[PDB]
Amino acid sequence: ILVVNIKPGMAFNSTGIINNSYLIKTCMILVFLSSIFGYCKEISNVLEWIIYTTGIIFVLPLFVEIPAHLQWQCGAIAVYFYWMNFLLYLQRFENCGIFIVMLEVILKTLLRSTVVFIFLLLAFGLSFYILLNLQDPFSSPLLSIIQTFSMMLGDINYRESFLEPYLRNELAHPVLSFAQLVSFTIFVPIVLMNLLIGLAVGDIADVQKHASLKRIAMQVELHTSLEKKLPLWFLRKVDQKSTIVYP
Amino acid sequence: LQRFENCGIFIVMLEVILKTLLRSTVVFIFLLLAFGLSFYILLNLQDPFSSPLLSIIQTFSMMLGDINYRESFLEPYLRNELAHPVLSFAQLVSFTIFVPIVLMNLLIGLAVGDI
Ligand SMILES: COc1ccc(OC)c(NC(=O)c2nnn(Cc3ccc(Br)cc3F)c2N)c1
Ligand SMILES: COc1ccc(OC)c(NC(=O)c2nnn(Cc3ccc(Br)cc3F)c2N)c1
Repeated sequence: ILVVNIKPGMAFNSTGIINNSYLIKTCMILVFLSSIFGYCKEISNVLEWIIYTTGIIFVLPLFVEIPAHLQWQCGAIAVYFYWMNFLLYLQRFENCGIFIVMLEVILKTLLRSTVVFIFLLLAFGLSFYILLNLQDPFSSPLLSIIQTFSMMLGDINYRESFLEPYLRNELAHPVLSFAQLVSFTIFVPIVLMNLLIGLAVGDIADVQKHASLKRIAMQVELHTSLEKKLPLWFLRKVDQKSTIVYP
Repeated sequence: LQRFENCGIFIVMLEVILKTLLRSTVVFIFLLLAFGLSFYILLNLQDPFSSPLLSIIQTFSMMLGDINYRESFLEPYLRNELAHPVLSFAQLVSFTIFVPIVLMNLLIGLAVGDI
């Protein structure tokens, strides 16, 4: 609410938006209380530290004036992680938890895999930094590595960065540059991406092998962790020994 | 067409994969809302992200791997028009790892598995 009712990058206070006062004051108070409650109640454990520590600084103006850049740099981080870490609450519903298990299993697999394939992209990134140096997408080695990482999705920019330069004699190394473009297209948009589809299809088919057990295992582990934590008199008040159904 | 011998199985497969994506969408609407509200801050002064609903549609269109990288990150950066330059690029690699690569391959995983 405190995002979508304020233009990003404008400073704000309870006293208003610098060019909704009750809304802004109450949403800031709720975020500040939710942050301090968070610290009291305190990768799941890491995300909660990021949200509370950063969610303070987005709402810090109510007490200490902070540059509008920090107010909304912290806000960009906090708002992102608030919704990402909401997925870890959705694991506690039967119709959501299996998808979020599949999403964590494929993420872990890609994060284990990318220690190898950073060097695969570093080779092409340092290579196109030489071959294409006089072009803005590749002006610097880090920009060239990001450009190569963007090309993994199959958007090569082939007409804008090879052929249009070549038909103007702007490519310093013309035959070597095309020869590297065909071999990049083979290794990265085809071979690496199909290896990640191969892993992802293989591993999700193994989660789906017991998914129907895994739902119920997650439910019993949820309920039993609550049954360990709730007070014994409450379980005795709440737990009837039998129930009727009327189909 | 479901009542013809040589059509009905494809429409049964269309039904199974559509239901599977719709059951998954309740979880992944919050995955795109994270990036959509994030890029609404990081790239607010660009027309694709002028409003939070436009930024969520833009992120949804980016799932197909058309990131608009030169048009919305690099060409602005080489003119100093990015308010948060380091944080904005760092979120662009993260979006690609979590949405065009992971989320789309998770759907190919489900789709292959069900057919
Ligand atoms: C593990 O590494 C392996 C494994 C199997 C391999 O062979 C298929 C290779 N070789 C190549 O990838 C390669 N061979 N030729 N080219 C063309 C070329 C190279 C440098 C420049 Br600059 C411009 C060019 F046109 C390549 N990209 C490497
Ligand atoms: C379920 O949620 C999970 C599960 C596993 C996770 O990590 C392995 C995470 N973490 C991230 O996605 C993340 N961590 N760092 N960054 C970089 C970054 C963040 C915000 C901004 Br704004 C700019 C940035 F560069 C991310 N995108 C969340």
